[PDB]
Amino acid sequence: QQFLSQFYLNDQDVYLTSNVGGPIQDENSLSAGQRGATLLQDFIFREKIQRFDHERVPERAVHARGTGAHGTFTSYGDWSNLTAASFLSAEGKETPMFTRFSTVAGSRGSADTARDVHGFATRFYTDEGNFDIVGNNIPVFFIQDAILFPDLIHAVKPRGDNQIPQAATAHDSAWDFFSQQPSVLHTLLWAMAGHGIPRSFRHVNGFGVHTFRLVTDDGKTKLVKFHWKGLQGKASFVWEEAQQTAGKNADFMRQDLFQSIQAGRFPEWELGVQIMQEQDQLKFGFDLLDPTKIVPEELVPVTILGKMQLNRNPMNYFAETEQVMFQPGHIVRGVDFTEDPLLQGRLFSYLDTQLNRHGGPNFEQLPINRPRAPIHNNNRDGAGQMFIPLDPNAYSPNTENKGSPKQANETVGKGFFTAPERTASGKLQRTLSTTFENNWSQPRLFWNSLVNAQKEFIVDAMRFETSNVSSSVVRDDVIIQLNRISDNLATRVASAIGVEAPKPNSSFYHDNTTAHIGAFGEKLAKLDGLKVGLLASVNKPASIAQGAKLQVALSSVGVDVVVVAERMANNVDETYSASDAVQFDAVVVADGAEGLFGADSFTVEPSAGSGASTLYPAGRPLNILLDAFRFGKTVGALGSGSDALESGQISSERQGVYTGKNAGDAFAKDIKSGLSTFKFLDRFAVDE
Amino acid sequence: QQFLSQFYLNDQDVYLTSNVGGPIQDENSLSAGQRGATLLQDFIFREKIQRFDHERVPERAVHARGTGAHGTFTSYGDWSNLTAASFLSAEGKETPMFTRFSTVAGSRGSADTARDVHGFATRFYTDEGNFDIVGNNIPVFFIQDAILFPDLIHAVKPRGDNQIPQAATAHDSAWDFFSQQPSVLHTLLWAMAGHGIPRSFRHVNGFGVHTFRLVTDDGKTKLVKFHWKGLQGKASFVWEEAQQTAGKNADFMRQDLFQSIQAGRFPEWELGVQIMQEQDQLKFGFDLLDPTKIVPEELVPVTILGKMQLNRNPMNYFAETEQVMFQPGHIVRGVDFTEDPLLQGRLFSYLDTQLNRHGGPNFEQLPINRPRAPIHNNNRDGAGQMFIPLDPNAYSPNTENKGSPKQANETVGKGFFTAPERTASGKLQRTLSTTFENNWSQPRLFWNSLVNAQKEFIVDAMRFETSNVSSSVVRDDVIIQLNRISDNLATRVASAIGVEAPKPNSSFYHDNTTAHIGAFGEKLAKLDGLKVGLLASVNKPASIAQGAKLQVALSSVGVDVVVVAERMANNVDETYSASDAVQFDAVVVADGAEGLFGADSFTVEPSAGSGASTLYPAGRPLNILLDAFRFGKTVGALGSGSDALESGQISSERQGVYTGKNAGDAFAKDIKSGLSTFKFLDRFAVDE
Amino acid sequence: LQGKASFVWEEAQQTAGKNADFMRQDLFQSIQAGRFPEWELGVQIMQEQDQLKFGFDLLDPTKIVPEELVPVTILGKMQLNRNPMNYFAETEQVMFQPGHIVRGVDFTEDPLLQGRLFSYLDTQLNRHGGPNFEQLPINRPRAPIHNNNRDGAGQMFIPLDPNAYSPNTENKGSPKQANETVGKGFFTAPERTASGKLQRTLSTTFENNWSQPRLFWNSLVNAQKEFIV
Ligand code: HDD
Ligand code: HDD
Ligand SMILES: *[C@@H]1O[C@H](CO)[C@@H](O)[C@H](O)[C@H]1NC(C)=O
Ligand SMILES: *[C@@H]1O[C@H](CO)[C@@H](O)[C@H](O)[C@H]1NC(C)=O
Ligand SMILES: *[C@@H]1O[C@H](CO)[C@@H](O)[C@H](O)[C@H]1NC(C)=O
Ligand SMILES: *[C@@H]1O[C@H](CO)[C@@H](O)[C@H](O)[C@H]1NC(C)=O
Ligand SMILES: *[C@@H]1O[C@H](CO)[C@@H](O)[C@H](O)[C@H]1NC(C)=O
Ligand SMILES: *[C@@H]1O[C@H](CO)[C@@H](O)[C@H](O)[C@H]1NC(C)=O
Ligand SMILES: [Ca+2]
Ligand SMILES: [Ca+2]
Ligand SMILES: [Ca+2]
Ligand SMILES: [Ca+2]
Ligand SMILES: [Ca+2]
Ligand SMILES: [Ca+2]
Ligand SMILES: [Ca+2]
Repeated sequence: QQFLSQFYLNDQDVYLTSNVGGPIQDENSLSAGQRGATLLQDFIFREKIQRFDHERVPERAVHARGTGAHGTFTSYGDWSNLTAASFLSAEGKETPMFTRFSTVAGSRGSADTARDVHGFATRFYTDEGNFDIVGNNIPVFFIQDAILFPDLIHAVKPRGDNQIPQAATAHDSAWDFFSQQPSVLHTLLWAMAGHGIPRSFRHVNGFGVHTFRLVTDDGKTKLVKFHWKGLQGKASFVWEEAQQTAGKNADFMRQDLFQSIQAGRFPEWELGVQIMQEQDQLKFGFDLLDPTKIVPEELVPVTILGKMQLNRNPMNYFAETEQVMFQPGHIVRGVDFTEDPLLQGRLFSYLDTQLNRHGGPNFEQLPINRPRAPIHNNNRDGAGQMFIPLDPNAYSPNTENKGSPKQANETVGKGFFTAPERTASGKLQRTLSTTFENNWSQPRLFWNSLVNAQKEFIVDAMRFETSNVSSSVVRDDVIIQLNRISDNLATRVASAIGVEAPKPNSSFYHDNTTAHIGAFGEKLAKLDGLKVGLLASVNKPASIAQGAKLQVALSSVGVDVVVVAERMANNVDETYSASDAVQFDAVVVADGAEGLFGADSFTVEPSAGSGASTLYPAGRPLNILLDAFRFGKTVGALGSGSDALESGQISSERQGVYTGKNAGDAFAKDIKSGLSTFKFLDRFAVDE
Repeated sequence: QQFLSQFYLNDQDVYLTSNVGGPIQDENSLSAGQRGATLLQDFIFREKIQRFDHERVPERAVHARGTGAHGTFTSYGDWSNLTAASFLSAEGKETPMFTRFSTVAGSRGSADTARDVHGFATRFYTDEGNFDIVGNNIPVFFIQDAILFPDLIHAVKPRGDNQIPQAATAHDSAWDFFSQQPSVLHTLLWAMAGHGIPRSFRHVNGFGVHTFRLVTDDGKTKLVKFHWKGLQGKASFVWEEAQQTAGKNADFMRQDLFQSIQAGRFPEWELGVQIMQEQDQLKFGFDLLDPTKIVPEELVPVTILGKMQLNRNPMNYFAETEQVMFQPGHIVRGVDFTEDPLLQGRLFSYLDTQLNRHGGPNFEQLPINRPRAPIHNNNRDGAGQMFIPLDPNAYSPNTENKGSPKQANETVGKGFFTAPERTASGKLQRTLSTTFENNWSQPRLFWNSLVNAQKEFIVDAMRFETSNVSSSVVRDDVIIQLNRISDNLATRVASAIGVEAPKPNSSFYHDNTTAHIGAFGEKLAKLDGLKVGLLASVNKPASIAQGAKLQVALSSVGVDVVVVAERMANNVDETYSASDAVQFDAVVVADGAEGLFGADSFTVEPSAGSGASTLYPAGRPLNILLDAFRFGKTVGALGSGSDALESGQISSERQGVYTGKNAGDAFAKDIKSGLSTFKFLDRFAVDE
Repeated sequence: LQGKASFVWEEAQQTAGKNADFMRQDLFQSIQAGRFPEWELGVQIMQEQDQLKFGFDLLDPTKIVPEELVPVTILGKMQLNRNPMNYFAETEQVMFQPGHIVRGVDFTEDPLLQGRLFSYLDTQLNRHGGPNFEQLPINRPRAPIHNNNRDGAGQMFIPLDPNAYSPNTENKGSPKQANETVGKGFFTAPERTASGKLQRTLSTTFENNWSQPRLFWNSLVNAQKEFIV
């Protein structure tokens, strides 16, 4: 914060000024008399409204919806035998970071919990330049050449005529593109699985996707995949739950991150690489240059390099988060590119697109984009030039400035250098590499590797999405492509959408698996920032008191207890009116609250003598309980609170339903076990 | 579609070209060899990606989320004794229009069904220039001077540090502003009523808000308020239903408008004016220049001038809807401004802000912004100059171009002119007019005029919103202000939010009313575009066949029947998985579908012998039925389908619950009655 | 076709003081008077195998090919015959690019040409302030435009196809791909090849900076040698 603080404007206990330091008032326009017309000479009015009129900048062309935080990276070692990268040169070396997380398709103001691929962009402000890894929460991408990006994005984004639907692939054009371009199938399966709808940005992993090169000072190279291994654990929603969240809290994930950092529950990821040789490019049975392929961890383990912690929220969202401009071209000595055609073309786009966002060429001068290293070059001028270059002779080679700035290369001045043994060979061509042609084996690998419930979630997602596809041609084409992955997958989807069950095509069928690839099936490592909703009643103060008692039992694992009641009273956090199942990771009915959960509460006539509350909609408490159960959450009841379970026809013998006499350690232990499991998969039907 | 068709690009059965007409292919980057790096000389790659990189423009600073349609205005008379405006000069005279509807606060991907004021912007492409009325669905606005706009908007928009919450006033800053600036109270009550959450853009009225002047050729004036009286009827949601819609269909209102127009169900509004004299400005006990005040129709009736019909969807949303640039400064001869300080400052803002959106001065040259009248002036150059001016002598007065273009004024060339008797008098000042100081009497008028259920909806909205306000100071200030409107209102809100009930402050209390001002209490005029969801089962084909039978009986009133079943089969429109109560204005259980509605369906363990379906989430059918009932919708059941009502504990004795033996005329009659009532308000509890 | 004519320095200076617009005036007036200036387009035609055999590199833009070695073959004639109606709209806004290339022409590996291709597409964003500069009247083609490019500030067209992607079935596979064999598409010369290490180097073939300057010097009349001096 030492660096960014020089740009801070503090407006505590001060008089209002114009942008040029003249004290002003800004509450009334200058008029000709009491009820007269506004005067043109009112410069106070015009400066204020002009700033307002011009507040907005274009949203990012993709990843418009996102949030950011500051953090710090610590290297676990001296990695100089692997890479010349300065930030990895010493055990314990620390580097400031900024990270932005995002969805892909939706505009500004679209819901956090849309089903989508998610961005995971991390900047290291190194002493040898800014280094950005611009990644995703899924290790593979839809397409194999950057030139196809506008096609993919035009297909996924809303229709050109009416701009429907927002932040959704559940329309004809998306599935038309997916079925015409089978390279998309691997990423599609990841997005239709739990990875498309994570619980929070703290509960995902990150991936660089592309194979990169690491390069030593003497020019030796390794090929690597970058991994950000999350230390909280993977947690994901089911679709109906993600939808309800979009309606109740569009800001769910950004709120989760902000609040976690404010509470000192700093999320962490370890940076890892799968280290491979130049000679490994084809020998695994797929091309390392193909961004639709993973390298299974069974073939190449992840070597951990260091740890990122996110530990500070922005002071001003627009200045920091909205204006941060990442680029894969922000590369440092010790890293180099590969010939992955998706990566290759990305390099062009991120430099060009900042001209759109910033409106001029000097976007690297924005505080959030500036390096924490000296800038010395002969670049000059441009709109919004915030520096004053002292050298009036901005050219090389020069004698007029005694030959400075001096050229830096492999051997002098620690210059960037392209890996010296990289070579080109062959005819100039516009072709799809013959090595890129297997679009189906890895999707099948992913499919095989999932627990039954997550296979069902993929099926259910595809049934939902393709039932919204009007074109019979598209529906049929989708089933043909899915069938090349798995005849089981294809048949299960086909049955919902009026397409005839296809015959097996066994070309790519196999039974191989890779470990723990799904979003479901593992317990959480940390419970930090999960929320238990305690459903209480102001009419029974003892029910409210159970909140504090449960909180004390759960405070050591970083879980918050939220007390919900009919109205704000002492020790009540939220009202039933303002509450929903989707706000909580677990729901517990307090002792004495059971009267609010009558089985007839949904439909009873709210007549005068009926006693029904106006403080919340009919059936709200029971709705929260039943939604929590149906969505697969931990459900509990204390004392006579268990009568509410009876009202909702929820049997306590079911997994992830817990009862206890009072909020003691025994009950808290059960709740922690439930929260660790996170979602109880036995509440979801699976195809027979 | 004569005029705009000159700008159409038709891409049917053609070869791909660059932007300069060279045929190209665009599916593979040019590489050095099969697996080589991408070449800089690939201009095809770069032109394609550059267009993509620059697709986005800044969203509108307010009303970013909106939708548009083309239409036509027809004058009902020769209004030349009232105004010189050409578009009103003859009975039957027709004028093309473009109209955009919007919310205010949310960014461009935010949900249609957020609670907000709504925009209602209408352009007339008249034969004497573009004339825009840039209005709202509410006749009063929050603030009394345009200089306060950035304050209001910064307060209602998301927090500066974290950009939370999206498209919502349910946070501290918004209520801080409302309570510090009591002028906001009138609009606040409208927005907290049904008018904040309308069913569609077809079911709202429009208002110009400000007093304007109409001016005849000889300089005589009247003061007017503009009205757009909707011919469909007012229909609005309840809050819990609006939230659910935001999660299921962010595009609900834009989809409704698009589909209605495609179906030939063209929505209509009548343009009306309240006609007043210059001498009436202060006569009614408030100032006509005060945009927080209505003129009750009991005092001045609405004179109907003509009719707008929306009858054509855009061909390309971005080109037409996103790029349309409305301005109150688009005024024509026969109309003039008033000294309303809100209107006065607006004029500056709309000219200035288009420079942000368009990136340059020539925004009036965009096809959607072009006039349908001649352009002849000495304006020149600017980025994006799409014309070639033949006159090289662009100044007045001139002899070099023989004195052309010639000045047009009141008496020659039909020039615009300011109303000739307008005067200024008094000291230049930055003050609040003493005539603007009553912030409370009219909110009380509005409050008095609502049906009991809508009073409750306001209370429930304020309870919801202010329970999300953390500051005790803000919560208390809110109650103090509400108490000056009505002690009943203030007391009912205070009880939910932990504020002591205030004692009456009767300064502005009164019992006056104005008729039909609420969103609730009147039957719909037309049922066009309303939807009946028929819940059927593929296992009982006769259930599905009831759809066609019900449809034939409802066709004549423009109501669609949507057949919902477990899977896509013949005559099935959508699946249970893809369905929700919020999609339908009425829900009917078909004869033979009753087996899907088991009372234990929410919580039953999906064992093999339970025979639970994987085709939809647990309890989906019953959930649709129960939600429909709780939200106040028409519910129905045919034959044995009535068993489903019993499972859901819905008594057929309740209003808006209809049973029928079969899908005949007798049943359609009941459904028509239910749909015209639209919402059954006896299902909502009211404070005693 | 008019012939070469040049000033002496002291004369060029005096002209700058008396008429800053001398050359633009000359052109405008000549066209107005119907004295249309003309140039013949010619090419020196060489083989792929000729790249190094003349004693310098054809990829080196600091070298001429003397007409004694390769004659100029005349292809056609340009005549300039109409002044703009509005200087700003036409002349100021015209945005040239070497990347405006057509089927039948291709690039070479001249590193000056190679990098130019980037600059002229990028720099129009500065001048026009947005991506739709090819829509200015002076920049529009006299051929149909059909593609899936969309939006951008200053979008002057209304694309009717709401499905702007390839491959598609929703628009029946149109616009269709054009290449060497179908639809008269642009194509890169098919026998061009790449070989060698990726590198940031000055080609060893580019190293003679002095022989051709001497050729030029030798070839001038005495007075023009003096003018250089
Ligand atoms: C050639 C087009 C192209 C392609 C093929 C990709 N991207 Fe990209 N991406 C852009 C073009 C782009 C962009 C248009 O340049 C954006 C929009 C805003 C920006 O700064 O860059 C961007 C933004 C963007 C962001 C948001 C950065 C932020 O938070 O501000 C992320 C996380 C990614 N991309 C990630 C990826 C991944 C992991 C890719 C495949 C492995 C990928 N993109 C392929
Ligand atoms: C001085 C600032 C200011 C104030 C006091 C107002 N507006 Fe405004 N409004 C703008 C400044 C603005 C703007 C920033 O200029 C916008 C954003 C985009 C644009 O074209 O104008 C705009 C947009 C905008 C739109 C959207 C037009 C469209 O669909 O593109 C509507 C419907 C309104 N306004 C309506 C109103 C009403 C009914 C007002 C009060 C009676 C009002 N505004 C006061
Ligand atoms: C690098 O490799 C050398 C030789 O294998 C080894 O002795 C040295 O310890 C390594 N350096 C580090 C920092 O690991
Ligand atoms: C780097 O620059 C130095 C000094 O100018 C030069 O001698 C050397 O050849 C360069 N090194 C490499 C590896 O290109
Ligand atoms: C698994 O993968 C290996 C290596 O590619 C392959 O040889 C083997 O046949 C596969 N086995 C199965 C179970 O299909
Ligand atoms: C306008 O009023 C004049 C004078 O009273 C009269 O000629 C006529 O009735 C009116 N004309 C129109 C346009 O109705
Ligand atoms: C309008 O212009 C005409 C022609 O110059 C002039 O005679 C007349 O007085 C002008 N002013 C008004 C107010 O009509
Ligand atoms: C051009 O496209 C056609 C039709 O798609 C294809 O068959 C052919 O291989 C392509 N021609 C060349 C020379 O690449
Ligand atoms: Ca290729
Ligand atoms: Ca629900
Ligand atoms: Ca249990
Ligand atoms: Ca004033
Ligand atoms: Ca009834
Ligand atoms: Ca600009
Ligand atoms: Ca070189």
